[PDB]
Amino acid sequence: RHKILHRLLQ
Amino acid sequence: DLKSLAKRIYEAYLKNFNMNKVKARVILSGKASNNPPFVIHDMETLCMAEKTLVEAEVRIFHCCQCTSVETVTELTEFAKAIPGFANLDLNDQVTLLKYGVYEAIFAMLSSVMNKDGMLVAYGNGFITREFLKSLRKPFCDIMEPKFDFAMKFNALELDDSDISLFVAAIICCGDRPGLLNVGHIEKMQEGIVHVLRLHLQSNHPDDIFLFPKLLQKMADLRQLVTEHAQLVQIIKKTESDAALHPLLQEIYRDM
Amino acid sequence: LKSLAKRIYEAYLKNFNMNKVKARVILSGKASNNPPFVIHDMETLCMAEKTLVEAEVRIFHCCQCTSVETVTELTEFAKAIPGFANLDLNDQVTLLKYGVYEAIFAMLSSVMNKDGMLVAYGNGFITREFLKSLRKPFCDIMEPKFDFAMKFNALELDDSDISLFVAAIICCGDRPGLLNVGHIEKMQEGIVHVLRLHLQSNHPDDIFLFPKLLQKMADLRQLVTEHAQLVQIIKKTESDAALHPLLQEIYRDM
Ligand SMILES: CC[C@@H](Oc1cccc(CN(CCCOc2ccc(OC)cc2)c2nc3ccccc3o2)c1)C(=O)O
Ligand SMILES: CC[C@@H](Oc1cccc(CN(CCCOc2ccc(OC)cc2)c2nc3ccccc3o2)c1)C(=O)O
Repeated sequence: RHKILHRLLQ
Repeated sequence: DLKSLAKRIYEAYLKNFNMNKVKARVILSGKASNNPPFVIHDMETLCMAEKTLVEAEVRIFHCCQCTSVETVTELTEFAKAIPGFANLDLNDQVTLLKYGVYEAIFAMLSSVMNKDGMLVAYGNGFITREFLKSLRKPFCDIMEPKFDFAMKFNALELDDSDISLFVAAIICCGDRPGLLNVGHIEKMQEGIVHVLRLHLQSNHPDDIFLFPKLLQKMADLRQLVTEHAQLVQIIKKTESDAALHPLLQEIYRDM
Repeated sequence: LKSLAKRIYEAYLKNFNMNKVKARVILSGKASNNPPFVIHDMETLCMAEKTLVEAEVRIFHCCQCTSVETVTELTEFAKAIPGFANLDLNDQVTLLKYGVYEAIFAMLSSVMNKDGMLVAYGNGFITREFLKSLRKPFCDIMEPKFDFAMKFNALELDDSDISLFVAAIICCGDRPGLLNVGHIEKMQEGIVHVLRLHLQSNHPDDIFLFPKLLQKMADLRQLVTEHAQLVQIIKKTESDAALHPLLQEIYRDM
């Protein structure tokens, strides 16, 4: 899942 | 190859973390090159620095959180500069950093600590280790353990060029749960750790067995985090008044 | 300089958490209060996981811990061997890279008996049978070190002997990549001279002990090589079982 980490690593 | 890797990692570390050991050492046990750092001892000294640069306990718990969130952001950027990290499965990039960040934070947190207290508010504040001990339970148990670890770690006398390489090694760590292509990370770590050794030997000829001493602390950091993780759930459930920035609440869920 | 033995012995007692005396007492020793927790079934392993901090991988990971501690204790032990400080930095590193796992497997014998080995600072005892039991190839980690241990424990060495041996293992001029080879061979001669003189005065009964012992430094070389390969293969076979980066580095190019 991890909505925010996904966001910071794109 | 490894010529760049060390230096590329170091550049990444200088680019993304505004507080570094050199900046922090100057400010600590320095004179007043312009202004020395505002000291926070009594609760009077805390408040008189809450409009200057920003219950009493919960103001601290919230302020800690804020810099953790900034640092996780700096760490996600730092990570994307580690050669090969970008190319990993995004899912893995995320797993590595979830478990990674608070180990990386407590290592780097050592750089602003000395035996008597720690730098806060980007080097403008200095909050005394004694005042933090002073706090009502369980807020007193937050920093002290990180101090204990710091004094041992600062004892190694590392420079930012060393710390950068170590934090990379901490992040790229294929024994985190839930990784898919474990292999591509283990190779990534081998390279980072080889360089870490070679670097320590040429840069600390005085202490040739620094590399082994350092790496046995990767274990102590895991412990320190776990112990932190428990104490955070307890503060989250002790005070309904002091909850957790959703990023931190997300790195913590199931750890 | 008849104290060289004693200085090395002091260094050996100062740096290593477990030694033969501590281990012999705990093994076949009365419950001074409580005897050491036995690990047979997979239930008995788990029962001791959170007690003092998959199934096969828990073992592979746990082993790693004490290896890592011991490398560090060994780098300190090494800096107490007279003349070691003065060696070329580069050589100090080469001697210890090849040295440590030999010194580990020698000292690992001191916690072993025919039935199992002491772990977790003397509080655990994990049965040789349970370790055989493990899924291939994890069963082939410990058994060979047991085989070696039984033969080595047979020599009946005391810690004062073992200290001198481990020093002799470390200061070893036939490691690959040594520069000042000569100044090490001198350093070994001194340590090994003392080792023999010590064995003659301490074990007058067994006057073939010094030669018997020496031919074990060879078996240890083998045992390590065989270990080193088996570990790389488990690291690369199982995505589930990683290797502490220190160990992965002491193994790199060996
Ligand atoms: C929610 C619980 C929280 O715990 C901790 C525990 C330890 C460290 C942190 C993050 N941190 C502490 C500064 C905040 O401390 C004050 C104190 C007083 C103050 O006065 C206004 C302002 C700030 C920090 N500093 C750093 C400097 C360099 C590198 C990394 C650093 O990490 C948070 C967490 O888990 O995130
Ligand atoms: C990954 C491969 C790994 O192989 C080995 C192989 C043999 C020995 C070791 C190191 N060793 C740990 C054995 C117990 O390890 C546990 C600990 C707890 C436990 O409970 C779950 C089970 C096993 C040990 N060295 C000692 C030196 C002196 C005295 C005692 C010692 O003991 C590692 C390596 O290369 O590091």
